[PDB]
Amino acid sequence: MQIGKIIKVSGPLVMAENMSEASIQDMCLVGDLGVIGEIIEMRQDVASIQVYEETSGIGPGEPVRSTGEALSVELGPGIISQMFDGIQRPLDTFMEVTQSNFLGRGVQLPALDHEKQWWFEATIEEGTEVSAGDIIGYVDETKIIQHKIMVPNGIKGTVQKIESGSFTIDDPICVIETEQGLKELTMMQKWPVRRGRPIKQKLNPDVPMITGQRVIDTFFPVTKGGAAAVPGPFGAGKTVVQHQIAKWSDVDLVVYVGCGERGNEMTDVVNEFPELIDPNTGESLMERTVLIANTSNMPVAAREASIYTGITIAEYFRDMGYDVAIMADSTSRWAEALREMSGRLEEMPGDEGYPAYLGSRLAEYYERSGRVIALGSDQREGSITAISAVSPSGGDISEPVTQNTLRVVKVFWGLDSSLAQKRHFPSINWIQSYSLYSTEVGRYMDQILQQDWSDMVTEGMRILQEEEQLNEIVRLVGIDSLSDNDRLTLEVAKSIREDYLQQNAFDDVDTFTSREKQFNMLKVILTFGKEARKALSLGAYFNEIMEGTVAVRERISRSKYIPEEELAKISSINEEIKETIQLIVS
Amino acid sequence: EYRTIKEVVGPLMAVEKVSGVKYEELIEVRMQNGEIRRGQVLEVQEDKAMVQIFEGTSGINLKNSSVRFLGHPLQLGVSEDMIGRVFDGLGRPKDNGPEILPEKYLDINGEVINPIARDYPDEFIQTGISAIDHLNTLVRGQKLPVFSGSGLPHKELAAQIARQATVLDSSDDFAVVFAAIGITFEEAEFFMEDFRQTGAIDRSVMFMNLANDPAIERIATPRMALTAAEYLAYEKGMHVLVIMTDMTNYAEALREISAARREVPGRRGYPGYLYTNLATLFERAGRIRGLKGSVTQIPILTMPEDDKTHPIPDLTGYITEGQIILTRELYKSGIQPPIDVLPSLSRLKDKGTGAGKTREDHAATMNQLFAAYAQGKQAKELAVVLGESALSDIDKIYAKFAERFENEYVNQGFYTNRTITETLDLGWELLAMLPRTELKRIKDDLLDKYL
Amino acid sequence: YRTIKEVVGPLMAVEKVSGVKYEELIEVRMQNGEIRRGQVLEVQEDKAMVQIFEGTSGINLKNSSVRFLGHPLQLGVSEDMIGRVFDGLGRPKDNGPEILPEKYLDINGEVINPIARDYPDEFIQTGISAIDHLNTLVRGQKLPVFSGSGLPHKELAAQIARQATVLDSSDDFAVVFAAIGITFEEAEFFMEDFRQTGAIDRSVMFMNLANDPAIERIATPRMALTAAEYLAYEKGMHVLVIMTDMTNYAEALREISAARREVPGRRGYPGYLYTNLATLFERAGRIRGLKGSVTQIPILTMPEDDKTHPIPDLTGYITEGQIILTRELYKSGIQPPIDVLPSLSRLKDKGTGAGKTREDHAATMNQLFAAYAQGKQAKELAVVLGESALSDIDKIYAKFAERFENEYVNQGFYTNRTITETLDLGWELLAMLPRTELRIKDDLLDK
Repeated sequence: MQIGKIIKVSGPLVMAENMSEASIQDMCLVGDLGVIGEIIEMRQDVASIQVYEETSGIGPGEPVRSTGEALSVELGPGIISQMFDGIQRPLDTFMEVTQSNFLGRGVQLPALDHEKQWWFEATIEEGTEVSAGDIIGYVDETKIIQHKIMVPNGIKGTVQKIESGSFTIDDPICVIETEQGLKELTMMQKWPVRRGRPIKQKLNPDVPMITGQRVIDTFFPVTKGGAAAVPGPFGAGKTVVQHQIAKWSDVDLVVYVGCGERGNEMTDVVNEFPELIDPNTGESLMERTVLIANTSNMPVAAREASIYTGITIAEYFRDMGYDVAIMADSTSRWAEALREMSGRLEEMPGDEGYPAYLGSRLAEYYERSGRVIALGSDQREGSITAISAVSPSGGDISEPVTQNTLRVVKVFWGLDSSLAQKRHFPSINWIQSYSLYSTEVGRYMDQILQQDWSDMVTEGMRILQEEEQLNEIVRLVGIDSLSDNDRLTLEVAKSIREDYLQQNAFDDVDTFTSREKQFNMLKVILTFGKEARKALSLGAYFNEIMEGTVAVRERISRSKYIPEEELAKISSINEEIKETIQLIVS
Repeated sequence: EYRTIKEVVGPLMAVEKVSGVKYEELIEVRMQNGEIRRGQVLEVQEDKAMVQIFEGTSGINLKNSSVRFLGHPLQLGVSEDMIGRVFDGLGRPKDNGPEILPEKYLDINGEVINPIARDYPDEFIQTGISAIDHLNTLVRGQKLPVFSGSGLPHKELAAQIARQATVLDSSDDFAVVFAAIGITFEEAEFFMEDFRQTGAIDRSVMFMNLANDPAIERIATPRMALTAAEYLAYEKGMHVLVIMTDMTNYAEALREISAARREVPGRRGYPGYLYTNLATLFERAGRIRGLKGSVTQIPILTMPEDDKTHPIPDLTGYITEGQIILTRELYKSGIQPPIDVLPSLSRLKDKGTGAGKTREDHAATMNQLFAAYAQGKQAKELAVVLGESALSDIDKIYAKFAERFENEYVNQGFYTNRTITETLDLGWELLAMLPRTELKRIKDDLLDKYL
Repeated sequence: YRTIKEVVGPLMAVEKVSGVKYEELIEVRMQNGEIRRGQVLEVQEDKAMVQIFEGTSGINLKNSSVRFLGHPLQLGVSEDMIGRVFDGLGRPKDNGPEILPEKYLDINGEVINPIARDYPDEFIQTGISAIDHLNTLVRGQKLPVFSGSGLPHKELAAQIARQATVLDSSDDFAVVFAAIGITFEEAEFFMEDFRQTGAIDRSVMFMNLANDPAIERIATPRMALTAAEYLAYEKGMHVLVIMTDMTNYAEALREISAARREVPGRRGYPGYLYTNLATLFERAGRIRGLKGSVTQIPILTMPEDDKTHPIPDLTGYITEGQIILTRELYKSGIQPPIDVLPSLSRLKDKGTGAGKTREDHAATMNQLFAAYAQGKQAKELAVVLGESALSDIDKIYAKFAERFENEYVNQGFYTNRTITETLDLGWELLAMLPRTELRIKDDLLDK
């Protein structure tokens, strides 16, 4: 391409002539040193570049090269189990090459490995009429996930030559004669981060996702292709919640994005995450994970790009038909990069210094995730389920980022550090928190469990909300101020609080709980509910009901420790209630 | 077609060497790769034309691109087959059927109704909701909005009014124009579900605009629907009703564009012209002398942080002919829909009450139920302030009345229709709880008629 | 280059210049012969506009020359830096030896690779009971101190500099101390205190005064931090950076931004504030494969005591917690006046407990927090009416918080408490309550 010329360097703003071929948002290698930059505005041939790196020592006369594309990512073999920043720089690789612990100015390195040999295995025969999103072969990439090589968007023709063999992601692997002529297909494809990947159709995410975590799967569930937002107050075991989702969830891959977190706090994600063990294989969770890392120290473009690069990757795996989970923490630091970006662009500010198009950026992001039909003849169904942390400065609701996230996303798990002080883990506030998929999950859950699950969950919610009703009254006067009818109900909910809601991420059995086990534990406390209410109504008194049932209620405390193999262990609680209740008829 | 793009600055683009380009004109942009983008002419001066592109100017090469100047502002291709169809904010075949062959193209800004040519809103629309039919009566032609908040069930109510809406004469020429402004794909799909489940589709045009759709498409959305609405109301001559969701989502887009154009932000961050811009939308509602069939509008807005003195609800309030309020306190009690009738009001209500349109008694029942429910709330107030013994026997009954008024009267569920007759019948029934002496707001002859 | 075209306030416009660069150092030979240094704030084809450190007063444009030095602001790094006092640009203000530098480094440095960081490991005993116990500092952390005008942050600063040590390593911190735009009486307090205690032998000092140029103020934190990273990551020393007062840096930053005709973002500070602050603050931590480390205690005053003010707000997001100093406490005579309610260390969990400090560390800290919580809640509800609104249990809480604030936190700026002593006095302050109000099962561990 044409080499441009610096004509002005004012702070982080660079002017350059000859930039007549470049487009808007095209990424640039500004100056001799060749630092990263983006074309913001053009006048004639003069381009105006935002440079996101120390511009010191850059003067006029120096060259400016365009990469020839907007911010993109390289997609292909060598992408899973990798650690990138928001602009997809290989952090491992960077060290080995620079022989340095520091991110040097204007050093440029290919995102993936262009020199790694892979076994490309052809799965489509020559003379095949192809279109975008069609599978031409596969690479067994990790110990878990199989990389399905796909037809890039734009190409449509016929396969002339296809062989199985060992090639780099730079070697041609295919020859397709299009309406233009010969176009060789390679192992990697590229894609602008800010533009969402095409799909055949968007469908309602209706399939709930098994997260194993009780309070979530039961009361505030997210479907495969749904979105949830989490406050991040300190000491509320947020990382623990994140990790549990990251492993127990029946998604094929995990994409984690660190937007722009505290240095030492960012290192915790780097250390902890690889040491997560995949529940099913026993292999490292990395083998099905792409991770993005960004200190606040990182170039603002990278901090802003963070969630976009993340979801662009998340989409490229969705097109393969997999279920993907995208986690970002926090999206507040991201929004904080947008705010700075807005400031540097001299725009009219929106609310509290954020750009006026903040809600639009969020909608642009959270609507790229869902249940889809990918391109290609197969009409395969993929999905991206989005999990986003928010850290609202002084931990607040009012703040715009939170409010706009909550305006477009469906599920809200509200972590509360007062419930963490009470030693209630996971720390989700059962009153504040909510899921819109609730009444939709009833449809799918009653169908697949042949039971009245929806009738059970929404009843438990009448009980837990009525607990807070009574806890306002109990704290108001004394205790005896309630007749046995209220006094029963206060313990029923306490049984839910300690025997169903409280779940330990570390205990070999309690760490995960499937559908049946969940259904059961939910029922066997609900079986206690109706039975004792009929007991109290016909003369029998509060104290009588309680002091003696201790044999089963201290065995109800154990429900969360029964192995999955031992199904009928809890199912047999439905019997011991009907007997001990009959003992109080004597 | 001009191949002379001089500047791009953000979403704004400057094209020189042009001729006879008009303000507000539509453009299209042919990019060097082949992509096509719609746009507006903001400001034209000399041989220059400054334009804003809807889908943004992202990834455009200036040298190797071109602009086509359509010679006409925003336009909707209108046809009577639009019924049962779904279009986007720009009004294109979104539902996959046979492509529409439009009778004509109307500019979406339409035109102002001559005040003398204007016919005053008269008669009655059966909404299906007691709190709107009886105490804040919607009258064909009127503007009557819904005042809400986040997570409140306005979406449920929008879906309900669209179904239960119909006239009390020839129901045959009744239609409903529904506009989705900046809502999520799953919010859209919900409305697609309730429409193709009860078949309200078979009498409705739909304009589905999304949260991630370009902001300028969000602005256009209501103007398309209203162009579609006036066309069906005068041209085809139908009593047309218009529903538009999250007016707040409209304003969010308005201030977003306003800021993109570097416009001076008015009160609370919204543009100084917020009042007027909304008026070019709401005043489109009404009737015309001699022309059979009318346009009535039901806009929906979520009040930011429940604040009524916020620009959105306030400036809408300053335009519309009344308001319908949905409160947290009533949705908290499980009342569906959560309509607080105390802060609500329909101004032109008296033009859809009395014999012929509804029933002769309408007037007294409305004004007795209010005067009572008010005092019943004042009683409910001192009930747990100075103990429930401080309010006497005269007070106590009224408090029991307000209690049955919400549970049984205002609450009716989002899936059970109520006709005015049923509304009046149930209305008198709740009223029965009071002695004939305390029922002073009603004269004698209206009383002896209702068991 | 004799082509001075314009002078507008501090700024100066040099034309027809050749191959200049942004943030390059210059010299101005005036027609009288006096020399003034400067920095390029902008460059164009023909022209290049600069700002003169000293100021612009008394310069004849015609007969004055401009020399372009070719390089940005540099620090000459050496190991003879320990025990020396420099200005905000690195020139010596102590009249000692020569200080011939091993090499010259750019003062901006380079971002630490996010996967090259190492978890902050070892406990730093500051000698301060509100830190070491309730808001524990860990080597490689960034733990700032939020304060206000006319508060004893000055004192605290010098304390942490003199007292802070890591447990059993015979390693002393090298202390890099930077003062940004402080008064004389303020700067003299410091330099005296370091000389009065032998603290200067362990320290390299960067001393910037309030009446120093605004451009020098901005340089100082970067100057000090370049010397830190040097000693730590090239000489393998455990370094503790203390810098005051960051508000004065940000204030100086506004001065140049407004000079470069830049439109400010939120609250009149530049849009690029966050980056600028992160750029400085994230020059700290341990590095995987390297012996030395940089720990960081930044100090700032909160304008009008506003928490949501950009300077303490943006610093919040960047650093792992913060230490708060309230007027309410200092006026009660609390030394040091640390309010532990809003105060936090986000990393305290990394270096506390068995073999790190002592077993009881967590429990006491959590038990002291919720006891002091209701303690200040009983005191604000004691002014509702007393004693008709204080119960048998409530009385012991206002009695707890008073002795907590006076005897526990209020230790005096020259009292150096060990972790042994801090937990013991904490146990004995907790002993004011019955064993029912909870603290592990073996709570009789200390009585």
